[PDB]
Amino acid sequence: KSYTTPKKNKHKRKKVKLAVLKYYKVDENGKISRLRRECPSDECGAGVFMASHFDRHYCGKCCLTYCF
Amino acid sequence: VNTALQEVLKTALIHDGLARGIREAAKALDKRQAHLCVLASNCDEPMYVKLVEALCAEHQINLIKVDDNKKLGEWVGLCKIDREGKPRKVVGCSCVVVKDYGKESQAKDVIEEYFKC
Repeated sequence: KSYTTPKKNKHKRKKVKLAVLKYYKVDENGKISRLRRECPSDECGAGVFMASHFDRHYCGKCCLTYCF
Repeated sequence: VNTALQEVLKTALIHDGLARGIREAAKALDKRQAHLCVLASNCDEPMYVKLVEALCAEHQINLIKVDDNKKLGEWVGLCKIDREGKPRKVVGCSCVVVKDYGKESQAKDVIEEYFKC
């Protein structure tokens, strides 16, 4: 029946089209300008990039953290 | 050599060698698992087609450039509801970087001979 206190807004995914385009920066020559740091873990090697946070750095797979 | 692509692509789908998609292309080319790199073309891609070019032209990775995205998508076997007839509507896949463990094939050498020159 009728409850007073309003319901909780559910999480909607912030889908970002071509998220690989942000991870890298393609060069004029056959090379790279990789902006993001790669996770220096054992579980994930050179494949997984770290997160570019505004007061830290965080890996999304193995949950590794590096701070300023 | 198009029916060669059909066999190698299906011996990588079945046995699950391919790291399909550009995020997983970037995975297979950072780990360097690419025994091949297939590419579809003629899509409004200013930066995306240069990404795959500079990644493939980094060290050793080959390049198959087929024309149509929907055509590669219809080969890579994504959407066929009512198989008796035609595929209904399939998304246009671009980068299916095969790491073909299933070299139990006629089609491995004929593509490797098409890359020999």
